[PDB]
Amino acid sequence: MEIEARLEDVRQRIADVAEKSGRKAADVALVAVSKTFDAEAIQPVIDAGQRVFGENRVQEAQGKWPALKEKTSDIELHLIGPLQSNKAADAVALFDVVESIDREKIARALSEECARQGRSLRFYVQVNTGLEPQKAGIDPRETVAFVAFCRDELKLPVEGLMCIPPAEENPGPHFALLAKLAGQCGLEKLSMGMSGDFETAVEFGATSVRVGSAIFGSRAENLYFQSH
Ligand SMILES: [Pr+3]
Repeated sequence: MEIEARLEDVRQRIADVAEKSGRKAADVALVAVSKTFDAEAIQPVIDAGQRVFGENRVQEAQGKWPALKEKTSDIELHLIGPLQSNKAADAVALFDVVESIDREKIARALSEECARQGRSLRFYVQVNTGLEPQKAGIDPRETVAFVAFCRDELKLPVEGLMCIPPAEENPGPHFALLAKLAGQCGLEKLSMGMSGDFETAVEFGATSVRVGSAIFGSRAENLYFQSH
């Protein structure tokens, strides 16, 4: 019963900040990040009512989600980690949403595979909001132009923008910049806010937050839970 309690608390926390910010809890999607957790640990979350999940790696996802999806028909799986061009095919075959379009090469790859597989997924363009040399993502200054490229030239539908700000600084400006860019791109969806800042993210307009440990517990905790 720990999972149900944790999930309800997360949803309640989302609702509290949403309402405080003048928004509806319904406006914020909760993506349960299941990275590092096996199918056995994930099922309890699905049983608790969760349908939207996120995985950082295609390979890890391939090993556990197929069985989970044939068991539960309405799963919405998001790829929230970097994608190598040689895994694009596998990703298009398994995921419903790919939030990591961080460069031209992968946008093209995703575009061709959707075509080759007769599929139409949902996509987010990842922005390197702080322009950190060590981080992936489109330059904020080239984002508007990049989204036009995806939508017009690659005929790749783009749902919104996504970011993962540097952990050692205030998320505020990063979220605010992403919101601004989204408006300039004519996009209404924003994937920002993770484990330690999803509440602040909602305050800046986040429409989708990625929460992992708060739902599953840490690796140690979760396994402790699944003893009885
Ligand atoms: Pr309850």
